[PDB]
Amino acid sequence: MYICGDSTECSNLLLQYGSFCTQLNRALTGIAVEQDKNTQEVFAQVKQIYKTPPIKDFGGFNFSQILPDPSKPSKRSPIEDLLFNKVTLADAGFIKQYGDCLGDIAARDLICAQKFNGLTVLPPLLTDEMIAQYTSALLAGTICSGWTFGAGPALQIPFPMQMAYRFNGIGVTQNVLYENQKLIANQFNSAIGKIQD
Amino acid sequence: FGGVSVITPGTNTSNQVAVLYQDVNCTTWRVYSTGSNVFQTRAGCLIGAEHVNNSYECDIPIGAGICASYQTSQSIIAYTMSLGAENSCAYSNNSIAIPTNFTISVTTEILPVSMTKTSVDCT
Amino acid sequence: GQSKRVDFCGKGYHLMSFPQSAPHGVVFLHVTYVPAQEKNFTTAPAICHDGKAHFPREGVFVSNGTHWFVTQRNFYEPQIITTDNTFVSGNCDVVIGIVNNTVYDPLQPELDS
Amino acid sequence: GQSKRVDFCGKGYHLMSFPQSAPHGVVFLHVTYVPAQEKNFTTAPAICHD
Amino acid sequence: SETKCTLKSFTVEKGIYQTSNFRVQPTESIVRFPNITNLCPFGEVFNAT
Ligand SMILES: *[C@@H]1O[C@H](CO)[C@@H](O[C@@H]2O[C@H](CO)[C@@H](O)[C@H](O)[C@H]2NC(C)=O)[C@H](O)[C@H]1NC(C)=O
Ligand SMILES: *[C@@H]1O[C@H](CO)[C@@H](O[C@@H]2O[C@H](CO)[C@@H](O)[C@H](O)[C@H]2NC(C)=O)[C@H](O)[C@H]1NC(C)=O
Ligand SMILES: *[C@@H]1O[C@H](CO)[C@@H](O[C@@H]2O[C@H](CO)[C@@H](O)[C@H](O)[C@H]2NC(C)=O)[C@H](O)[C@H]1NC(C)=O
Ligand SMILES: *[C@@H]1O[C@H](CO)[C@@H](O)[C@H](O)[C@H]1NC(C)=O
Ligand SMILES: *[C@@H]1O[C@H](CO)[C@@H](O)[C@H](O)[C@H]1NC(C)=O
Ligand SMILES: *[C@@H]1O[C@H](CO)[C@@H](O)[C@H](O)[C@H]1NC(C)=O
Repeated sequence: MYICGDSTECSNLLLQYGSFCTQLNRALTGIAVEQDKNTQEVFAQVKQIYKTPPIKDFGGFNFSQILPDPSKPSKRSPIEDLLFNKVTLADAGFIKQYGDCLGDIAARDLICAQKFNGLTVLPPLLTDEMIAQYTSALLAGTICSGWTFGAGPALQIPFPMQMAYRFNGIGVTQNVLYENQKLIANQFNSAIGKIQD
Repeated sequence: FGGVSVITPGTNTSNQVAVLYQDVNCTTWRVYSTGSNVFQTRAGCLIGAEHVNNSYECDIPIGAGICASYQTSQSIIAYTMSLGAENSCAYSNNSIAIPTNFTISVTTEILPVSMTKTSVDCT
Repeated sequence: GQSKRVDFCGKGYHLMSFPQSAPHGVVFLHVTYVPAQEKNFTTAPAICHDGKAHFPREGVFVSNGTHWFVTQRNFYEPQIITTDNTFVSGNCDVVIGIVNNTVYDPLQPELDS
Repeated sequence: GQSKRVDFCGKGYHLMSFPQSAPHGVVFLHVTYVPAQEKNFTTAPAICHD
Repeated sequence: SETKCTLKSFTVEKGIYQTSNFRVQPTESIVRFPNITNLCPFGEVFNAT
């Protein structure tokens, strides 16, 4: 398509070195495969899907900007919804019909120009909804059981004790956390709000 | 205008194939044939596969959440892939789970270290 | 060595590894510790003894149907809560969720005998 | 987990992290502990008792 | 000398260099044509009435 454009005489000449085209596509196919693989290695680490908990009092710790918003058509957290709105993609969806490119000629749409010359963009295996589900499972896991869900079975723990362990882990004795629990929870909640802004 | 790919069970098993038309909506379709078994997805119009409402693990990926496999009187089927096992926990502010026993597990990790060394005489 | 990087040297807690030769590469056998059977216990952040607040030194306060014990975090082996298993910081009016229990004192019986 | 690698999971002492989805990538929210007000004290390596 | 020419140098440092390939030369030639004794009909083609 790119080289000959349906010209028969060109196509017949192109065949003189057709092993070249096959090689170019082996290389591009290998790239496409890796892109789906990369996505799974980063997100699909835990195949146990934990559900987002009802929001309970976690000890003053507010996770509403990181957990999924159930009221939306796409259950993205408030932060995720912002991240998705800010990055702009070349087009919407992977279906472009012949009749759309034939009708909208005056439009000079770059996507149609690419397709008519043999350049095709393929869809991801994991959809944005699927990625959001992996993210939600990891957050649900962390809040409910800390790091234990990574190590093996998940073992439930009160959120504030999870934090106590995390403080001992940095060299600060846990009595500091409990004595200052309200302060720590408030600073945490404030910091998350600042990030979305 | 393009958009064609073929989903194949091995040819040492069967010669049934499904054909995906990436730029066809199917809802005179710019397809080679129909013959029923027409399923529309975000990745294109898939002709020659039965849609199944059960989720399974992915075998041959198609795209946009859809995978296919050859299953029983065997034919090509398509389905939305499973993302993992459903699991659960019960967050509570006054209880903890503590291990009482353990197991020893040994796993294997495989990594390449080197490739073939070559030399070429251009003349 | 013994790595503490999560899932770096296999899933679970890493204990040790053994390499094996392979053509064009290396295969690692990673030995890890994995928690198995587990039980659900009631818990608390602190013990209130004589009005002072006691925290575990190396463990968690765990309760069965009638009694409080202190256990190591990764293995259920109950110990009596004593003054040698805890440290004291502050008092019972600060910690949210402070249960009251006896913090056994190993010296008093010797002073009495 | 809880990494001890310096500045790997953000500046300060790492406590925990939360991933967020993004198109073509991942965004991490890293929660760290940072020392704040401080005081100057006299010090010594050891105490001589008896 | 082959190494020196490849590297464009009159000095070669320590190490292993690949140096072309082992080659041999032909020693004689062979010509094999069908044993045809007739001359082509040049007269008939070019000297026709
Ligand atoms: C977690 O924080 C959010 C703010 O980020 C709280 O939501 C706000 O609640 C007030 C009072 O009802 C409303 O006037 C605001 O409009 C809400 N803001 C948003 C963005 O929804 C939320 O209630 C807090 N959660 C908990 C459990 O305390
Ligand atoms: C330690 O730092 C925190 C701030 O991170 C201080 O808390 C603030 O104190 C002022 C003055 O009383 C209040 O107006 C603010 O509302 C408090 N902030 C929060 C988030 O609660 C705290 O007083 C400092 N403390 C010491 C050395 O004890
Ligand atoms: C909680 O643990 C304690 C200590 O093991 C159990 O109490 C003991 O039970 C045995 C009989 O099995 C008696 O001989 C001991 O004298 C008891 N100890 C004390 C201090 O009374 C207790 O039964 C366990 N609680 C529950 C609900 O299982
Ligand atoms: C196909 O066209 C219908 C309208 O008839 C539309 O609702 C649907 O989303 C289109 N399919 C895809 C995969 O975009
Ligand atoms: C847990 O929450 C309940 C309210 O749902 C409250 O009555 C109870 O005292 C809390 N316990 C702890 C340890 O915080
Ligand atoms: C044509 O005929 C002449 C005699 O008239 C002769 O000399 C000549 O060689 C002939 N040509 C060929 C190609 O035989």
